[PDB]
Amino acid sequence: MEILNEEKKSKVHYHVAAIINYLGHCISLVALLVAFVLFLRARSIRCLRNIIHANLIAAFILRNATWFVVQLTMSPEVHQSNVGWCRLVTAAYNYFHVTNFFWMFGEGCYLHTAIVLTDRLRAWMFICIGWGVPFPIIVAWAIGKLYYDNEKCWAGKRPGVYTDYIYQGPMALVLLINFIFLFNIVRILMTKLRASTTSETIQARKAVKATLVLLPLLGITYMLAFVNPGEDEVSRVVFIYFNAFLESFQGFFVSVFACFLNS
Amino acid sequence: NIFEMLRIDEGLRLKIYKDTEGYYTIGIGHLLTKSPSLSVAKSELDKAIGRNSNGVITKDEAEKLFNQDVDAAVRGILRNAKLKPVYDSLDAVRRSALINMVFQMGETGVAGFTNSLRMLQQKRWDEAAVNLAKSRWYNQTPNRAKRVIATFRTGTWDAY
Ligand SMILES: CCCCN(CC1CC1)c1nc(C)nc2c(-c3c(OC)cc(Br)cc3OC)c(C)nn12
Ligand SMILES: CCCCCCCC/C=C/CCCCCCCC(=O)O
Ligand SMILES: CCCCCCCC/C=C/CCCCCCCC(=O)O
Ligand SMILES: CCCCCCCC/C=C/CCCCCCCC(=O)O
Repeated sequence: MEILNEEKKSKVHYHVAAIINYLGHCISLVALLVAFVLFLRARSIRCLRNIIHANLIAAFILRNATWFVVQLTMSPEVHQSNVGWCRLVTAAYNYFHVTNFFWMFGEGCYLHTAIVLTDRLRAWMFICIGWGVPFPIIVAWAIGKLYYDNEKCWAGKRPGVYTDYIYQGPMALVLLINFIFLFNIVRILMTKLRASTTSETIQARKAVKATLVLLPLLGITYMLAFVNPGEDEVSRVVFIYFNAFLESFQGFFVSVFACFLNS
Repeated sequence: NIFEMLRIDEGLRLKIYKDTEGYYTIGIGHLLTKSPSLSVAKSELDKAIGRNSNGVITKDEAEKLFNQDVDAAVRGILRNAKLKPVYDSLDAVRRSALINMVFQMGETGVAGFTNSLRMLQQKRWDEAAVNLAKSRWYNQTPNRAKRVIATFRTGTWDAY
């Protein structure tokens, strides 16, 4: 009875969230594609810092394209079947997720180095950190999933296992190191380089300002994955819709960020 | 950028070492003293580094020595009548490639590339590049030489 009509209402709001989520991901993917070809066209594609931007954009394209494939594994039949291609899709998606953190760390490392030390050879260091280091981490995590949690296409939540820390711990650690980089960049920009106007100084204050704007935008998304929303109807629907808008436009925000630093 | 350029094609050492002839050196090829005693080697060092006495330096420390050697090198470039005018005419990137050559072969070594130098001062960089490559220099360290030459030809950092 009145339970069922309360159940039908939720299906609407969940179905609405799903539509926000598909829309945002399509807009983000087109925005990253447009930003990618813009970078590839410029002659400035040979400067180290534009190599870093374009690889960063590529890493986000792969993650956002893979999200669509992931949606085809959230079928209950597929999810319980734990078929092989089903686990390979989940691992590829987590790999790309780890490369997103490690390329942002790549951006932080370059910015800290550019103001402290006066291109195609040096790039290999960033390629190795951004695409390379996550590969053994994901392999390690997959060996973990095999012997201790081989279910649900490896996308299960099961209380007590920490197999996912194998790839989540490295993520938090490079974020922690980027925080140290940021304090020293601000520290250096505000003591020694207060009166400076080297080209790499102007463009560095632009980065710091843009990073300070982006950081809260992206930060809320990850802290909300820890909140228990609550049973208030107003509380649930708003939690569900705010989260779906922020998660799904992440790719859009990053493409804006990257194009801004092209200037 | 110029620090990373020379780090790349010469190398970086953080603890004092003796060079091929036996003198005490550190950083990117900064000679400390032909005095054979380490006493004078580490002494001259801290007088320079003006830090807590030691034989290991900071990556930070190396760049401050490196900047001293860059100064001495540009001083020598401007004192040389075949090199002064080429240098004065070049942009910042291409000046860096000229400083690179002086680190490897000295001022009088570079002054010997008379044809190429006139190419460069005529901002005629294609045909300078072919001259620089018909030389014993190109033949002996060909990877370093290709990087330095491409930097002359384009005026960018793209090769490093
Ligand atoms: C998209 C997937 C992960 C994104 N992400 C997580 C966001 C929630 C906090 C992230 N991960 C990492 C390792 N660094 C960052 C930064 C960041 C930085 O943070 C202290 C410091 C410096 Br200097 C440069 C920076 O980026 C150019 C930002 C803005 N986000 N961010
Ligand atoms: C240069 C810009 C032109 C780019 C055109 C390519 C666009 C790529 C879009 C891919 C979207 C993937 C399909 C998602 C549709 C979801 C709709 C639904 O399931 O209801
Ligand atoms: C006879 C029909 C049996 C049912 C088969 C249904 C599954 C068909 C396969 C679908 C996906 C094909 C492989 C996709 C792997 C993509 C890997 C990746 O992009 O990371
Ligand atoms: C443009 C450069 C892109 C580099 C991509 C190269 C790596 C792509 C890897 C995709 C899948 C990673 C997951 C591998 C897990 C192996 C274990 C398993 O799934 O059985």
